[PDB]
Amino acid sequence: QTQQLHAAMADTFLEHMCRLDIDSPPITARNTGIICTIGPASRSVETLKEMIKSGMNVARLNFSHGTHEYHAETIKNVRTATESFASDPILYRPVAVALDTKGPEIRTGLIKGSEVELKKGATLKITLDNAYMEKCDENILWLDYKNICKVVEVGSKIYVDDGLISLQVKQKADFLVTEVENGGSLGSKKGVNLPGAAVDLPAVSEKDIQDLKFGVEQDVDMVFASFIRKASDVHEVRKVLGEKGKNIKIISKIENHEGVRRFDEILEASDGIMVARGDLGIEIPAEKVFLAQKMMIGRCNRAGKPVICATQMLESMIKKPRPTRAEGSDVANAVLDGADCIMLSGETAKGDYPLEAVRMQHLIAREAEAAIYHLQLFEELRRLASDPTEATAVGAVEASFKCCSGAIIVLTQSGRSAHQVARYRPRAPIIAVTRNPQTARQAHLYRGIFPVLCKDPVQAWAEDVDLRVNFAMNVGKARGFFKKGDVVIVLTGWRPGSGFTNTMRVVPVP
Amino acid sequence: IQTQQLHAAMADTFLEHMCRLDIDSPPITARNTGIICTIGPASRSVETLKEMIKSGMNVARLNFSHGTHEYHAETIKNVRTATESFASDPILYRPVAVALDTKGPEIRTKGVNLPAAVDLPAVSEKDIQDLKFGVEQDVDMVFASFIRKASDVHEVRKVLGEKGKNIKIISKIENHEGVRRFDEILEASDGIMVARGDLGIEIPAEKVFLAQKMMIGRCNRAGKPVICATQMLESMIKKPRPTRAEGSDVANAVLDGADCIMLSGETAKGDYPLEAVRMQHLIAREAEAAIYHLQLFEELRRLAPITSDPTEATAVGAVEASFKCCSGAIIVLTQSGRSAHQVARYRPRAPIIAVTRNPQTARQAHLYRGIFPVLCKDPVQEAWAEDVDLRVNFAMNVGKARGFFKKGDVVIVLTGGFTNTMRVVPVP
Amino acid sequence: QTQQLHAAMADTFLEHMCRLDIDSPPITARNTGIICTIGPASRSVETLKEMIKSGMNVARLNFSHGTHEYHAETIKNVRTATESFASDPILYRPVAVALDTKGPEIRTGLIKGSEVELKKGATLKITLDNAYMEKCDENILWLDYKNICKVVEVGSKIYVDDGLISLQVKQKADFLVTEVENGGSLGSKKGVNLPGAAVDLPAVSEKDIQDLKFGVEQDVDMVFASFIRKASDVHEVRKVLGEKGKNIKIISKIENHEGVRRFDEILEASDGIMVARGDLGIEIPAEKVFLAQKMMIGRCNRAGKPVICATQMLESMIKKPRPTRAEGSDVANAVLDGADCIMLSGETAKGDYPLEAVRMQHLIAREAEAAIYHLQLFEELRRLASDPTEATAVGAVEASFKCCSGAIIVLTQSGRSAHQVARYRPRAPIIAVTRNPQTARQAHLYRGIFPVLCKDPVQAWAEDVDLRVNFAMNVGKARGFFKKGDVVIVLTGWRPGSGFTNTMRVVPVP
Amino acid sequence: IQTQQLHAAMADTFLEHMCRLDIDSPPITARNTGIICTIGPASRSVETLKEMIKSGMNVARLNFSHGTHEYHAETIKNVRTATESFASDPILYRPVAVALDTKGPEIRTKGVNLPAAVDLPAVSEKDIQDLKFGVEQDVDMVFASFIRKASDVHEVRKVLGEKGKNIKIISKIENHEGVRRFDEILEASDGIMVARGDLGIEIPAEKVFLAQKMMIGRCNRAGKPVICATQMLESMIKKPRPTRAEGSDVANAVLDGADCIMLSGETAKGDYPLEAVRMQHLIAREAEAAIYHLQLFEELRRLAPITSDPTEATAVGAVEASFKCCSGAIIVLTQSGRSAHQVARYRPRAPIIAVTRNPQTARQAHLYRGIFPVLCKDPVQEAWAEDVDLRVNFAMNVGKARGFFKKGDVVIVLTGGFTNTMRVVPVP
Ligand SMILES: O=C([O-])C(=O)[O-]
Ligand SMILES: O=C([O-])C(=O)[O-]
Ligand SMILES: O=C([O-])C(=O)[O-]
Ligand SMILES: O=C([O-])C(=O)[O-]
Ligand SMILES: [Cl-]
Ligand SMILES: [Cl-]
Ligand SMILES: [K+]
Ligand SMILES: [K+]
Ligand SMILES: [Mg+2]
Ligand SMILES: [Mg+2]
Ligand SMILES: [Mg+2]
Ligand SMILES: [Mg+2]
Repeated sequence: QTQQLHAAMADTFLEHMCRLDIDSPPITARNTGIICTIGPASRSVETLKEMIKSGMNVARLNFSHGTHEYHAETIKNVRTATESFASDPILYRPVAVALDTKGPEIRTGLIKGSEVELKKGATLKITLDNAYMEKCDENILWLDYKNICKVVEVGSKIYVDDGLISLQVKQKADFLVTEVENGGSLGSKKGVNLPGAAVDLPAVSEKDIQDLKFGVEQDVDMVFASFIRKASDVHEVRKVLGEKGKNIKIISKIENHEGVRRFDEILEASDGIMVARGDLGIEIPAEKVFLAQKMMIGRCNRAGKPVICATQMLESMIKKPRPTRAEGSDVANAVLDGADCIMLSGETAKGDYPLEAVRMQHLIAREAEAAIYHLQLFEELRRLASDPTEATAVGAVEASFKCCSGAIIVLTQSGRSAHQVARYRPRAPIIAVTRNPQTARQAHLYRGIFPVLCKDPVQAWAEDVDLRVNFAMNVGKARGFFKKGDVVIVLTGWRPGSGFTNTMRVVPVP
Repeated sequence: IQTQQLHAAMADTFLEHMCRLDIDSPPITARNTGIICTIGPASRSVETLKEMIKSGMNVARLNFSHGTHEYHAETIKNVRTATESFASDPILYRPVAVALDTKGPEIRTKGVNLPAAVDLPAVSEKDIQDLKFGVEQDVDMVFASFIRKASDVHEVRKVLGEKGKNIKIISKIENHEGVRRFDEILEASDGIMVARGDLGIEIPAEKVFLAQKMMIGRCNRAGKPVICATQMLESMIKKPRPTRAEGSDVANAVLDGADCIMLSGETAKGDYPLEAVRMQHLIAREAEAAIYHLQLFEELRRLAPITSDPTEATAVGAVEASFKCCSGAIIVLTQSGRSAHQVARYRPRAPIIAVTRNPQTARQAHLYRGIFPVLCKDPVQEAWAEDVDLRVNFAMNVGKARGFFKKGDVVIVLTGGFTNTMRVVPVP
Repeated sequence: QTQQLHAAMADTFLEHMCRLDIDSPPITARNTGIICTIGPASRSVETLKEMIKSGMNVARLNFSHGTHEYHAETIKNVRTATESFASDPILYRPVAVALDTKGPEIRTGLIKGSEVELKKGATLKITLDNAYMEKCDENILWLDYKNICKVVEVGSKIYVDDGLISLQVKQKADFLVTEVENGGSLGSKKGVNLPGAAVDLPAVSEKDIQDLKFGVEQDVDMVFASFIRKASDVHEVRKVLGEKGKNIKIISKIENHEGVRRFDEILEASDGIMVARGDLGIEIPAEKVFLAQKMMIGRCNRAGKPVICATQMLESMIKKPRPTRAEGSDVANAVLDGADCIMLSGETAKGDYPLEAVRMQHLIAREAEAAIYHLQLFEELRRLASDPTEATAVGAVEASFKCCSGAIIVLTQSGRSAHQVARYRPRAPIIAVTRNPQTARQAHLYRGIFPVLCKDPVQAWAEDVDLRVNFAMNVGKARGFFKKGDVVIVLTGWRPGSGFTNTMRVVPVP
Repeated sequence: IQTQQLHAAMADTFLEHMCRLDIDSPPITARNTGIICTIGPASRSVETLKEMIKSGMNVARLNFSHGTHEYHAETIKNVRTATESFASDPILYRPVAVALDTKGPEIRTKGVNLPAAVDLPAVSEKDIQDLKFGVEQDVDMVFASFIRKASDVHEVRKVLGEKGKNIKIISKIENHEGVRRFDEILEASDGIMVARGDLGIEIPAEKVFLAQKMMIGRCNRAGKPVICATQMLESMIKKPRPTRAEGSDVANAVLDGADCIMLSGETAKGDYPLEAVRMQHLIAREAEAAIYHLQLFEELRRLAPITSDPTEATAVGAVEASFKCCSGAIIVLTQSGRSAHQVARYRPRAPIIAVTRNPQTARQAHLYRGIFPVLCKDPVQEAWAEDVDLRVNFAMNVGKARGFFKKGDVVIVLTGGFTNTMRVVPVP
């Protein structure tokens, strides 16, 4: 039988796992969103067309590097590739654009162009003298945190390049003499972490302000805000986006100890969360990252807010055409944890197999979605959760289970009722029909929402509803979600475009 | 405190649910469990039957183990005179069903039980006579005595013929073979009576509660009506109050999941028929508020088969929504009753207002817990959408007049085989 | 299969009931204690021998009626009957003696000996003039509550004879003029209830003091204290029993609204609870009694303290040789609720079939014990519940399930470790071996404890333990609990007679 | 805060359990999951093997897909030299097991996978040679490559003979047929390796986690050891820290229920063998504290078959008691290991100190999660009761010296096939 349906009927979680079947094929519809960092390997229009075909739902632009002119061209190519499919509204896939801020990063300078291997036990002077900012080598290392001497002490550890090189402070005015603990090849402009230090860089720098206002002008759908430590950090990003930017979603990136400790107030202020595991796993012990990941996904699921699992998910795929077994496991387990979206960074921005990495997240996510123990998840989501709109949504999810429906079709202007359905994690895909292009793009933050953009003019109320529902039916049939004779759940508002989404039909597919 | 045992309803375990049951938490919801009253010399007058209806009678049982066709036809006539005396206000009118209880294979001198493989026929030549008479008297339902096997049911069914094809067949289980072959009997029947009088002589009396709970559970799982019957308030044949065991029996039958509870000698020949009806009404209402819906609905939901029926999925979705928003009712437009039946098997706390123009559907709906049938007599409007909303406003008026809900409260409305549309709406 | 074992394995309570099987026979051991009120129908030595044979575990003496001389003779006969079996310690069944107080009862006087039918709508004067205390009839009714006029008002209802006759106060100094609501035949010395009135009789009257001190002198095992309203009532009974009576168990009878409202403080002060449904169902609406019963049994189960379901359980059996179907249901449901004991009053004290009533409670209780959904009960008792002694007990209950043991054998001086095991409601009987005769009698308050009194002298520690365990083995084999080749759980203290009951063996039966 | 994730352990649902996981709740209990390290050029020296043991190595895997019998015998010799360098303090001595991993039916040029019904034999003539050599080298366990069917296991078993009858046979599942026939393979085997390298080439890589979780679950339910293997920390072959996916994989294998986790190239040939061992140790300890025992033990308890084995009932009773009193250890005297194995399958939080005089039992106990084997070398005392308590005091000394518990703490002691006696005692 398909869909891991045999495992779905188990009465304990242990027997659920015992019943998982590699010969039970999944449905077609892949529910977990796939966010791809764009860069030199993926930014041509022709490659972006294949990215979209392969599964990309959100294009991430990392403003830690690059110029506004460069990112504007990348965004233009994303939209050219996306709109090349706009001819057929039945098959068109909305693609969202995300701006990922630099935030309070610390980076080294450029290595002398005349790369450097740091030898364990060797000495290294860190300098703040900008005279060396492009002459870094094995003896003098410039970095850009001007206040570093005030927050580090003798004994402190300084981590460089994804925490792979470690230094220990031995002498501390405008310099630090360090000893090399774990060495390696030092490159240019590498990230620096000071775990346990009270780094006093601003949450929103002058550059961040410029990048955020640029994002408003470029009509980005969401911001991934780096190094959020507290609710007031989020409010500062909110203020910069301002009223013109009021509909841009703010995803707070949790990647240091304070952001974990203050997670609840951050989540309350944010539209969603990134588990930003790269920095997180340097700021806190690497063996604790999985606790923070499962905490955050759980609390986001409890709150009904989007959560993204990010970073090194398919890392080896930067150089290889197939992932390691731990990478296959990591993607599957993030989906089983409850992540709304999964992300690729260097695998799509700069590696040799960007399309293969997207395709692999698609395949793994689909298999893992079938393996979800919906009986326990749905029961716990219901018990831990009312107004009429919530009741209609949970009623639609139960009806979809009762008839193993091919889809839950939701007519929505802002996405809210589609979000409410997604919160209970139905097995069936949620086809969200909207006339709002921004709603269609932003919907990808939510597990299981397949947004479709209706271009037809407003009809004649009852005919206009029937138009959009029949649109969703054509979408579902064309994409292989269901066929004539299947059953679908349809959700609508009381009238017009009401937020009082209170109407459910159970409809055979003609 | 909180009314309706909602403190206990929110408990996370069944044990904590019990510990929170509160004698000072008043019931609020209307009474859901049907009350079947055997009519006899003590209750067959028109004036008494009016008070029986006012006190809570939903079904009149006529026991064809005694009496004459003419005596029972006069009783039926008086039942319908009393019932129709309220027909002038359709908002308040309560349909009342008529049940024919067969004689079946009795051994009499007077009754003799051989607890033995008795080969008397389930359906005698007399039995077919009374069954054909019930068809002529337009009864809503047959309680068939001493059913032993599915072919016994099929006989009663085929005997009732084409003209009685809509009459509900309730098999009475009251011997050991009926218990052994219960599954095939249930599949063949429209419902079951746990006929505890004979059952407790045919099998050891200490085993009756096992058979009762087994049968109620299996009927609940199948979504078919089950009646708990016999000696539930026996001491009230002579006394104006029941014993503590009798109060407990009625409450536990409701907690078990019985769709209906029944009175026999207590109403047919006893000295306090009206008090017996009123006591079953009071206990049922208290016990219904005590039901641990959090577990019951989840188990019924879990064990529901996956199907493609849109009405079935709508029903379970509607009951789910009714718990999450504490709706004042589930309003269901239904011709045959089937879609309201599908809602009732998932056991909502909220009352099910079933709007029908079919009088037999309205009477037969009393077999199902929580269904409050209302008989719409307005002509069928020309535009369907207008005829739909006429019937919905009727239900809205019924619920406000009977105190089920008030203007502004949230209710759930099910319309169209297909009953496939749910709207969660404030009461206008 | 036996023991409702098929129903035991169900994964939902609904399927558990669906699987209950009238052709699945129970084990032999009946766990629920059976308390029998002794009176003219059951007080001869020869009848008491048959009471014990039929299942009686506790003899209840109701001090609402009778003289000390009369009750002393009854207690003597109980002990003669009980000790007639002392010849064989393997088969001897300890029998407890309970004293049930009169408490703050209100009763009418004696009807004229020259019984009275009260006519609905007829007038009735209640008098306090003792001149009429033995001349009651259809016009003048004496009763013994001297302060009644101060606590009842015009409109009040007065209930007589098990609440079956009701009167309404129409005129109120030392008299009350009433109207007959529900009439009936009025007899002598009938109980009177004033629901909603603030009856101001003492919790412990001068007569109660005399009866309680008499109970100490007669070495009764427990007191059933009538009309307990609050913890301080219980303390007053405690004070009267005093230090000589300190080991007598106080069972508070809950039978009015205040006792229900103040149940937690009463339970904390008491050794156990009676659900005294006769008065309770007159003091509060009869349709609410089942709520109070299930509340109290649940909270006693949660607390691990004995709870008794009492009154009218087999009422028709006073005159008939078989019970009604509602009576069969009531006994079964009290066991399924969790009652440690069930009780008979008029059925054994004065009816025509005392032995048949005992035998029927035995048969029903055994069937209902097999029908318990142990999977849910055990899980809820564990989750809602540690020191070493508790851990060893819950460990012994789980081991008994794992091997479907024939018994849990517990060596105990005061009963405590046997009580702790009983709290988790094992299926297997608990054979409690004691050398303390009072412990052996009092153990019957606890579901599933089969007390056996060891008469052998102390041995030589390890040999003395082995002696008492082999005693329990002989008991179990002789009574049909288990056979050679079965498995039993054995519980002992660390040494000697330690309360630190911390040792468990799993033992095949030789 | 509270240590050991006890805040999350007390959650009433799995979702709330996850939401309470706390990076600031330090682990306290010793590390339960066994760590299997493939030995090769990077780790085969005596000095390196000493550090591998200190860092957490419990099992040395020798891969007979490469190398010579003489090269592997020298590695074994160095393993035993490093292990026995700690033998002077039996209180602290850690037994270290030796595993032989067969070549099996490989296609090489270098490996070739035909994802095809390949008819190469599971046990070649070479394979029987290496297996007989393992018997001569006194290995504790065999990891048999490319097991396809139960008769493959039976061959390895029968080949090992009478003299190798005590060697544990771990079937490696790494092709589609082994997954299809898993049930018969498990029944025939002493345990399972989830051999993900080949498995993820033989079946689609996106399906490996299904097979992994299926196999771990079924092994847990059977109480037989299961190993998660291959590429768990692959990037540490060249780097001193793992990737975030690698940290997650190790944690999730432990949360899944794996008895052991394993390192291959990371320790056999990589640049950071010791760091890889230390990282598996750190992650396993953190993940073990995160296990939701409230659900896991109840499900294992529920699915345990009813049997008459006194040791089985004692084991489940002991684990139950260990949760209820938060014991510092479960101390088990065992000759064969079987009674400690029976305790470990119910997954106590508390460590299992298994006291044995049998050296092979002590080494083989590392296949089972939570078993801390301690090798008693005192002579067998004359009075049994004295010899018992000698071994119990040994375990008491071990636990105090290793920081498992301290004087006054409560522990659970299991003695005697029968291990049928439980005592819940304070540590002396
Ligand atoms: O910023 C990030 O994406 C990270 O550190 O994982
Ligand atoms: O026929 C009946 O109703 C019975 O026997 O209970
Ligand atoms: O006192 C009693 O036993 C009663 O009222 O139930
Ligand atoms: O043999 C192995 O260990 C594998 O393929 O993973
Ligand atoms: Cl439709
Ligand atoms: Cl023994
Ligand atoms: K009649
Ligand atoms: K080697
Ligand atoms: Mg970062
Ligand atoms: Mg009958
Ligand atoms: Mg009383
Ligand atoms: Mg391999």
